[PDB]
Amino acid sequence: RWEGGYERTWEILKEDESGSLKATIEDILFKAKRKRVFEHHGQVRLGMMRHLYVVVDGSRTMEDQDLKPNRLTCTLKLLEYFVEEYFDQNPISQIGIIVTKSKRAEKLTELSGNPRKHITSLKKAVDMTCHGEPSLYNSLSIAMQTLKHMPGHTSREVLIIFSSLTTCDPSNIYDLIKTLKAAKIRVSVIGLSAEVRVCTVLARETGGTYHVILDESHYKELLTHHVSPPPASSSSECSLIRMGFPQHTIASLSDQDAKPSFSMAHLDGNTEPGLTLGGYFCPQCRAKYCELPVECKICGLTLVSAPHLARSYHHLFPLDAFQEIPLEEYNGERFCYGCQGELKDQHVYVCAVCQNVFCVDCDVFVHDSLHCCPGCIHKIPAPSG
Amino acid sequence: IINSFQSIRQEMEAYTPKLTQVLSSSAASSTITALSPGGALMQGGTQQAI
Amino acid sequence: SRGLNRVHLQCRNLQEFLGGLSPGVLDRLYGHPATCLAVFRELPSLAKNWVMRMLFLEQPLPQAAVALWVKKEFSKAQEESTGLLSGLRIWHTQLLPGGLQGLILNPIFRQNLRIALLGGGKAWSDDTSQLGPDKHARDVPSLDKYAEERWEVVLHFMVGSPSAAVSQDLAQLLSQAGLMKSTEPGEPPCITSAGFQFLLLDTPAQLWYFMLQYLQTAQSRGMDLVEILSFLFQLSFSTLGKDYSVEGMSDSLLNFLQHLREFGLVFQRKRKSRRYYPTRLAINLSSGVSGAGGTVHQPGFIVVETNYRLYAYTESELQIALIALFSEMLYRFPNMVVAQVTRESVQQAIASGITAQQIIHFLRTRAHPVMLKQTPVLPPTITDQIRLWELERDRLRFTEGVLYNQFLSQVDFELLLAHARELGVLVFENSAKRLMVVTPAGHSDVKRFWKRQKHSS
Amino acid sequence: VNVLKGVLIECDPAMKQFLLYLDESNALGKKFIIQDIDDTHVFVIAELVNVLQERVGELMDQNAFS
Amino acid sequence: KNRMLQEDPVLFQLYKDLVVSQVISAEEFWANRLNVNATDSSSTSNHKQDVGISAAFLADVRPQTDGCNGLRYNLTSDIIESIFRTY
Amino acid sequence: DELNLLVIVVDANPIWWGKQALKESQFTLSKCIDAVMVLGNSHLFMNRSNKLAVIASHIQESRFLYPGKNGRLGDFFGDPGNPPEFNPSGSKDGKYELLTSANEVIVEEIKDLMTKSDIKGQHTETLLAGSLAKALCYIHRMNKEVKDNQEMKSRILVIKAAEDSALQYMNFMNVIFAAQKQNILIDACVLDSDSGLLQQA
Ligand SMILES: [Zn+2]
Ligand SMILES: [Zn+2]
Ligand SMILES: [Zn+2]
Repeated sequence: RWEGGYERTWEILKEDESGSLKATIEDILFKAKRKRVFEHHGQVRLGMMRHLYVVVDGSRTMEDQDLKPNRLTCTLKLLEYFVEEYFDQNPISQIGIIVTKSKRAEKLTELSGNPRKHITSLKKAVDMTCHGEPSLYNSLSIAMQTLKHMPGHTSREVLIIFSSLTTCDPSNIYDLIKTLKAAKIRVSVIGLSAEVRVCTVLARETGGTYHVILDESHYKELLTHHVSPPPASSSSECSLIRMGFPQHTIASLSDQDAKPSFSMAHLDGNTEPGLTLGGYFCPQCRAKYCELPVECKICGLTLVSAPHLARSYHHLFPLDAFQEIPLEEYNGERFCYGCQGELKDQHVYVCAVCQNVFCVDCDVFVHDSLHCCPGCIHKIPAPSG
Repeated sequence: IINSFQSIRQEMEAYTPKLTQVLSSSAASSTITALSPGGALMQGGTQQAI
Repeated sequence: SRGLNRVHLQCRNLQEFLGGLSPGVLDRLYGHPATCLAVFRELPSLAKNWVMRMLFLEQPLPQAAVALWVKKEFSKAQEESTGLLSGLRIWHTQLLPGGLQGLILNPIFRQNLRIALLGGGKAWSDDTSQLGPDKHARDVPSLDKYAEERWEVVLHFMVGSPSAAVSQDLAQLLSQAGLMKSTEPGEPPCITSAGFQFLLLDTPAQLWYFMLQYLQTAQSRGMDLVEILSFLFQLSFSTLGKDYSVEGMSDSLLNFLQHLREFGLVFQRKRKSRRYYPTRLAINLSSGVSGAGGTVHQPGFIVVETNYRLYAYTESELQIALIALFSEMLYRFPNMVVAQVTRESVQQAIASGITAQQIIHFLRTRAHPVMLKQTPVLPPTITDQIRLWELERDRLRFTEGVLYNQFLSQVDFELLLAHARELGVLVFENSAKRLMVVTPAGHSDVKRFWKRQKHSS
Repeated sequence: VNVLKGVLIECDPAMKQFLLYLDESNALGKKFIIQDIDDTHVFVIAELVNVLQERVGELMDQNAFS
Repeated sequence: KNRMLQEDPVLFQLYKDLVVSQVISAEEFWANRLNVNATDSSSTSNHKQDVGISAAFLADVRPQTDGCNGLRYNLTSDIIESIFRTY
Repeated sequence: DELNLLVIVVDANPIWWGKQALKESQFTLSKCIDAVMVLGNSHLFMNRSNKLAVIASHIQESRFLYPGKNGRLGDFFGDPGNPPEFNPSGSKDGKYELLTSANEVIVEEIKDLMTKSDIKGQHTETLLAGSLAKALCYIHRMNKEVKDNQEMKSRILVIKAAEDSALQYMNFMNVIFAAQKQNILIDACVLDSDSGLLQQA
């Protein structure tokens, strides 16, 4: 019965085209198993200066293995990567690390952009018991009251790491729809290997996007989907003003070494508990402390540092696309317009405008690292006007 | 463009576009000038702890 | 103990030789082919920039400017990069050009180097006989097999071939080398101790060393010539030549060439002539280290999980021979998985001494693509067995002599210990039990001191 | 006031006391061990030291065997 | 307001010199310092195992109702209080 | 181990290099590149493993001066690794024939660059920006050439000789921030004017 039936599952799998060329097409189906969803982007409108809120379910669902030795191990490790790749892409923003554990919510790291503080917090978050049940109501309470004091010229989005369990919290979180719909705060959850309808209704009543974790690769995808600053609901803001351009200071300008250290509890700046020698300078406090391209606590305006953060999204929107042809128009001497090679896996990648020939390793290098076709350069800037 | 078109490729002019030790000494000079800045309060701290 | 310099010696090859000979004899080592030889067998990055000025520096720059080229960071590394470059005798310390010593290179090398930098259609560049591809009569991967099999008929006939080597007088140099030897009846081409070490080596630079020592056995030809020719080999391959090695001939240049097809690295046709051929495998000689390219054959992964030697891959018989010395006694079927012994392979180092790294080297040389997806350190047990054979080897040590008795008074024996220690016949002093070591070599001197001490009563 | 002479062997004390037993189990008269100290250092009449490179390890392995 | 300035010695060290160096008053201390954390910093003692407890603790009130003859009085809610906080 | 690749971006403004000849200089474009050539060879003189990348900035394009783009290297593509079985250029080497293996290919292609004096594209000046990535894709492939115990130490040289052009400021800035991802050093020698923008790079 089953001793045969356990091995009727092997009968077909093991066997293939016999005689010659065996265990060959089994490898071909594995390549045919590949090539999942690429981009499907092309959007406009919103996404600028997010104010994210990490919300972590700490529950007994973590004790199931399912991808890793812990579901936090699946979670927490790639959050650091998600932190770094965020600060890579979006430095104009800041993130609220808030942890739910034992039916409450602990705002673990404040809404800020200092990566080491966030990452070591995750390195502190390693040895978490995740005792108790999830409570989103305490999480939204922090999320309200913090972002309540943020301007309406702020992007208001929440990223919830939920372990798909029972949403164990009172006090009419169904009525928190109209609370937060009016409060123009977006809330995005993704479910860990299952679905919560109420939370699924929550996000579809939000405009925040809900998903379910499939796999570790798939876990990365939706992170990567939420790296990009999304086009949230209309009528948020237009502008955001008193973007402080700073100065770097060399502390060697006119008076050479007239100050042994530029942090002595009286100097304009010197914000954090450490010694400094003068590296930076804000306009409004005239605040000189450790360099930070974010904001301050006395002038209270945004320490904008343009080549970093006014450059990041500044080309992250205006992209175009390529096309693929299997044909052989042999442009070059059977070459690439970029790296100049050939393999011909029938993916001859042609630009939409300048129409230049590329490979996967030239398409990926654009579509992950270069983000534009340089074949448009020499082709845009010469007749540009 | 048409003039030094031919001048590069021959490389007899560009055989000896190197031997100017006249322009080595000055090239050694601002090296050595920037090799030793001096007189700028080396001990700048040491009252900073107080 | 045992010799350990005969394995590597990869900067001293151009130093201990060169500094062991005259400046005028190494002035001969500034042939224009010998220019690339200088820069590469030394590997400092720090002296490798101290050269770079001198093509633009005819002038002797002052010493302090480069003595203070690099500050507080790595002053020793600057100093370690300095006197060795000076120890090449390529520099001249000027006296007082402007008031103080300002160093400078030998210009005749600067003459020789700049032709190998820009310009020059000279004798090695062109105009006399350098090189010549006329029409393809013979191909390189076919000759790569020659560049493999001559190594075999070298390396197998070291161990001993059921086949035979070609008619060489090289064995009478390799028996002379102390790699091989032969007792007088029939002259058996065995291994003494050192070819065994070179069996454990894999680069051609040892061959090169005995080929540098080729003229040393009372031969008087161009040592200047052959080391130019040692570079003149190092030209990749792809050149037949309209007998261009005879148009650029010399005496030893053609005769010792007959040996380079004995050494296999040249390939000579009918009449040992009409062309020349440099072989592809010349890169290994320069590196003189383990090397990722030094993989010979790519069998597979190994492991020694559960220290039980754990591997397969039916290979050639030389690897089978490489473990015929190293694993018999429960050999198995087609996959070469002779089990493990913590005594026999331990006894199989007694005729070698410790093969400590030579385990670890043949750990990464048993099946060669093992470091592709494995852990960086595989065995915490093979290293320990080699350490136990180290302590046993330390116990084994030996020397020669005889004994004397009745030392008597304590303060008088301490004075005699300093007599044998200064001359170098006493390794150490047994002060507490009054025992003294004297080699037979120093017998007359030690006995004369003892008689003098007896007279001084 | 004695030339003496000998071959120095350095080893752990475990074996430095053992060579006394090899002196007592020498087939010839004592030659391997003129005297011993707390310090790991001995002196041998240099005759069979090359044999004692292997005569010791062939012996200690066998004695422990039974 | 006074338990806030005693349980936190760093803010108390801040609160000292406004009395020590006579910078400002306590009336001025609670007038322009806090003003936001009256909802944020006071969001700890009010929630406490999700107050207005309806569907969070009720899952666990029956399994954690008894350890032993005296396994009670843990902390504040320990194992008896939210039973009272519903009926 | 490592391979130690070099990247070199040379300014070749024939407007300015013509202007370099307008002063009747004691340093011309012929005198320029030959230093830069041996500079590229100087890289090679530290190690056989060393690899070079050279691309000037023509008014209409930036062709890979080194390695090549013609039938002398369209079928040759260098000797070490994946050999073409090509005898003559695959024969002579060792510190001096490697350079004349590459000496030819620059002067032949700058000939192809300095035969195109026919600019009518409204002073299409120094096109550094798109010229930059032409390396960066290629070394990405060269990253994918071998990496197995092979750290790619790439190093980017930029040479400036003239003014910058009027190119897209975003497309100026981004690739540096992409090079900020790329973890490769970029070094810059200018000749005539200062570039506050490129010194920010
Ligand atoms: Zn201010
Ligand atoms: Zn491509
Ligand atoms: Zn394009």
